Amino acid sequence: TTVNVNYPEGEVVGVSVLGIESFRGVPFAQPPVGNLRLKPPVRYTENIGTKDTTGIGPSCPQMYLSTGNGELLFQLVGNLINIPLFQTATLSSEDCLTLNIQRPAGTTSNSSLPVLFWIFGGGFELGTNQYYDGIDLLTEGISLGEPFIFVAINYRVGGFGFLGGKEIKADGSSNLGLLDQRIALEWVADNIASFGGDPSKVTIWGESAGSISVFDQMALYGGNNKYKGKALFRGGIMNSGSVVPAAPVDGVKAQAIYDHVVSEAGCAGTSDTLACLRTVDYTKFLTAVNSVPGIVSYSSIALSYLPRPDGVVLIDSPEEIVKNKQYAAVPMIIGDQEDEGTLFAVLPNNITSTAKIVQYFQDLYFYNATKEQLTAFVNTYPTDITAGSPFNTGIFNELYPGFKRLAAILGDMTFTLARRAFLQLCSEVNPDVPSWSYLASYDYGFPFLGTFHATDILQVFYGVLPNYASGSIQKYYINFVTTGDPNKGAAVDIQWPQWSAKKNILQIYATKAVIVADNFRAKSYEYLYNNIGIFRI
Amino acid sequence: FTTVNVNYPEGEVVGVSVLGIESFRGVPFAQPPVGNLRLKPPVRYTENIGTKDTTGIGPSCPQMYLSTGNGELLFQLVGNLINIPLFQTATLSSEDCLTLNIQRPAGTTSNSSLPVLFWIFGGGFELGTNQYYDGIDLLTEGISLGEPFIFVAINYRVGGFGFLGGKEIKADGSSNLGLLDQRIALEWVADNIASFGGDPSKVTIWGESAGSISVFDQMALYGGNNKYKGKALFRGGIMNSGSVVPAAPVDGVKAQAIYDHVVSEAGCAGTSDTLACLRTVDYTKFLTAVNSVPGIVSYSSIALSYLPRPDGVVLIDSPEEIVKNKQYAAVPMIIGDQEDEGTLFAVLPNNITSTAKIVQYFQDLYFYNATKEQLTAFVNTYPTDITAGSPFNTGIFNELYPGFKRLAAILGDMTFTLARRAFLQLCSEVNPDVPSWSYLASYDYGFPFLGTFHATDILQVFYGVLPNYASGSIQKYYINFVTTGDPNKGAAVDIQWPQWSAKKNILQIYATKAVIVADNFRAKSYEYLYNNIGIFRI
Ligand SMILES: CCCCCCCCC(=O)O[C@H](COC(=O)CCCCCC)COP(=O)(O)O
Ligand SMILES: CCCCCCCCC(=O)O[C@H](COC(=O)CCCCCC)COP(=O)(O)O
Ligand SMILES: *[C@@H]1O[C@H](CO)[C@@H](O)[C@H](O)[C@H]1NC(C)=O
Ligand SMILES: *[C@@H]1O[C@H](CO)[C@@H](O)[C@H](O)[C@H]1NC(C)=O
Ligand SMILES: *[C@@H]1O[C@H](CO)[C@@H](O)[C@H](O)[C@H]1NC(C)=O
Repeated sequence: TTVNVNYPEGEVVGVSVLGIESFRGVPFAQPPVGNLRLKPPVRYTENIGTKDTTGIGPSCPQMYLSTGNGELLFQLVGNLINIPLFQTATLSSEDCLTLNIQRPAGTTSNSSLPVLFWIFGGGFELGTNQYYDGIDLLTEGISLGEPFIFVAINYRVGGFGFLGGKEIKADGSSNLGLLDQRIALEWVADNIASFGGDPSKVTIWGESAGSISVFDQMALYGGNNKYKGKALFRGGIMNSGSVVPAAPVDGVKAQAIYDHVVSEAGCAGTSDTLACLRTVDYTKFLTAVNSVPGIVSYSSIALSYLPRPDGVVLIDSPEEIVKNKQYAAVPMIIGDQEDEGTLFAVLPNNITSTAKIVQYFQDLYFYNATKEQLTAFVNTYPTDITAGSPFNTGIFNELYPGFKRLAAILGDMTFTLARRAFLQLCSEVNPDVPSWSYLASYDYGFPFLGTFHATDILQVFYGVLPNYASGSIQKYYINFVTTGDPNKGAAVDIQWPQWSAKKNILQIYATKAVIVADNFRAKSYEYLYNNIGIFRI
Repeated sequence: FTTVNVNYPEGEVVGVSVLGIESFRGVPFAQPPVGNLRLKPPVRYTENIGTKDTTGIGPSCPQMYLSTGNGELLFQLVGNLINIPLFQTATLSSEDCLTLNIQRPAGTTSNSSLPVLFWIFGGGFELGTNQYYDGIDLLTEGISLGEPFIFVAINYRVGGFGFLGGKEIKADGSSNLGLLDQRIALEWVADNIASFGGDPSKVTIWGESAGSISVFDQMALYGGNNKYKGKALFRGGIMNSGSVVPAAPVDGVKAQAIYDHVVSEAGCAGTSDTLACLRTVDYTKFLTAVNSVPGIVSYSSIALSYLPRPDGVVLIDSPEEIVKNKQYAAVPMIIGDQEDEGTLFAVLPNNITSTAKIVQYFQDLYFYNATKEQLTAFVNTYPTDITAGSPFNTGIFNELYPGFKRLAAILGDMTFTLARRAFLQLCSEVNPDVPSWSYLASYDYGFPFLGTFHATDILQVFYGVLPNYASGSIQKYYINFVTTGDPNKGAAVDIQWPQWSAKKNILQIYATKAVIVADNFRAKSYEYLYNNIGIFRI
């Protein structure tokens, strides 16, 4: 059972399964290939005709594992995965600037439904909309009387989306993944009504790197989120990630990354290194950008690829963008999984003392923090086995001596207490703009990892397993997309208090939720807030 | 959704008919080895099991993918997380796993009398199940060649549920349970397969890796007595990657240490009857305990914690001695190897980078009955030149780390590829009139770092991916063999596969062609292994 949409730019053949029409792999910009590799995305000028989108869309090139750093087993797999046969088997190519659109059966151009615009996460190195199907979430929306359009996009990750250095900067080529996101937003503004969505009711939603991207979209161009005189979105939902302090795109880390990629791509000593890169064949290029340290490794959260201030797209370090009121402030929901850091403390298992955590940070994370400052920060975290993450689990879950501590720290600085700082600053500069925040605990007891990073994809995005957490959060979100307030629309079980009222949040278990003070780990949070700037990665 | 019923001597099962093939998955063949029957030989059902729905996916026996107590921390972490009940349930894995799958052409009845291909999965005696070995592709090919058969794929217990050893296990008569599961499935087939349209006098057994070793062990079982109710349980064997595994006894030092470790982790140390105590341990804790020892995915690599070991009754002696003593059921047989058997297993032990280090590694984990002088002599038959090692014939390429291609060559040769030649040689000496055919697979030549590596035949041959000369010729040879007892008789073949003992030639099969070659490569290493086989008892 198929279904045509015609829109200004082309038309589209989707599938209608159990009450849901799905269009997968709708092109939104020109394939960033040859000429257009390592260049900003470009809109389609001419009509692109009729594409069948009853299939499975492509992914952008992935970096699951480094081809040049980390344990040999991982390097081996990292290289094997890059061979054409596998790239082809996974539908991954530079031809990836496509999105998916899912809607309830029978929706028409006449329809004026709210839009839910999803940005996947994968440490800015991997990820794709291929395994983010909005069926369960849209199904709940219909069951609640609050139907919506679901849009899930691809964007360039790894060295295809976030290569930096002085050359990229001058080419105006910084932060391509963000621009892919932005241009996907503008495409939605031009085309989504044809699909029966209200382009004036777009809510952007992301997890991890996608959540950070949500804040970045709010920040883009000094907070100018306007397209043809109208805002590109009206609300934002952030799961695990917001502001990421970061040195400039032409900074030392990014330049070192760029020079290494250029060496591996076989482009050193050439006249235009950046021009040369676009000459290198895919496989060789993929291998070279993937050669740097990857998230699955000792390096962990000290990412090789991430958004960095360029001065136009990302005008400044995100924390300063907030303090200076240079972001589109919109109603927003932000949350964290209770144990965000555990996954990221698994590999750096030789970091087992304050002194070693400090060295680790000075080696890879924070070039503009003194040994003294970092030592102070880490010392706000007890060595006490019981104080670490997974939180509230006693002497248990210590994978290695110092694990729960490191997990606590990595999880707080990057996501959970970072979130509170974000909330605090936003409440100060834009007090009239509402926010709601929550903590997820529905996997309490899960050995070693607890309610760890990305568990929300299962429990919330897919509703597995079906329980109080699944119902409550889904309903809050769908409410928020519909009304711009999680407590408005369908009837809610607990009134979610605005964060700036008392600085309370919802803590959501499998069985129930409760309102609690967002003041845990106060000394750690204090130091981070008062010293946010030294934490630029 | 079309169903088909089969009544047979022990019950009735309902299967599914799909695109010309009928499948019955999860047919019970022995009582569930749970409670008092954990760590006991399997027992046939003594009562009719009634009517069973077998139109879904069957279970697996408990798996050991990764050790819970040894190896890198990431692997221990994952090894532990995999064992939680939620995941065991999601993968349909539990102790109640003695079931098998039967697939046959649509329209087959009890009068069809088709030959039977009986498949034994490989998984290093630590993991594996019939769940992902669906014979649809092979049976489809059989049907298109006018040589239809019944495909039977079994579960058997692995890891500490199937190959736990030590003197307590030995005295209990509970050695080598996983081999007993395969054997009791063969007997179930003898009694029951005619009801499904198969001919029990035409059973060919086939396995890859641990399953291939298991095929030879089935020929070896009970001093070579493969008879049941007066009839042979199989008439042929196909061995992909593995045969004879010289091994110290089930009550030897290695096996006892594993047992003592498991008992202590399971909380049974010091009890009056530790083995009886193990049977009372809760599944999740028992699983964690048996999986606590070193796993194949680690530094220990192919120095396995679990494998068949001589017990004096089921496996009467070390396999090489069984062959020399002519105490195995000698059947027509096909045996092959992937060209680069060792590459996968040399990835993890990447600090083993010199002759001296290879020997220390072997002395420490592998061969307790080999001297340093002997092991050094064996290793010295392998050149240190990058071009000599595995992936073979790839020159200066594929050196994952210095010494890798060499370690890969040694691991693959001693365990699989030259062991195969020694097996063929001994068999031709004591049973000269029993035919054997052998081949080397090179259809993945050029694949980076691993070459035509261990288990690549699961894709190319078992599933026929991708369709090419290799899938075509091997499937046809195997199907001919199942039907006629000779890979060359049945459907016309492109190349006449010579019997091995005639001139000691084998087929070498590439993706697009095959050639006859001499089975005499790496002669010096072979010669040493052959003349000193007993020192390589693992
Ligand atoms: C094959 C994967 C299936 C995962 C099921 C997800 C369950 C999530 C939740 O809804 O269930 C919850 C929690 O599940 C467990 O904490 C383990 C989940 C681990 C998640 C990552 C693997 C139900 O448990 P319960 O509190 O007993 O109701
Ligand atoms: C979805 C991908 C898996 C199918 C692989 C096919 C295997 C056999 C052969 O036909 O393939 C190989 C494919 O390439 C490599 O040599 C081997 C692939 C490695 C697979 C191991 C995971 C056939 O090559 P060709 O001669 O080009 O047909
Ligand atoms: C820990 O291991 C990493 C490699 O994963 C290494 O770079 C670092 O120097 C080591 N640090 C300590 C303190 O052992
Ligand atoms: C080693 O050989 C002896 C006889 O010399 C034998 O009894 C013993 O079982 C062997 N041990 C191993 C490891 O096979
Ligand atoms: C190699 O590494 C393993 C694990 O790190 C270690 O146990 C073993 O002693 C090493 N072997 C050598 C150096 O021969």
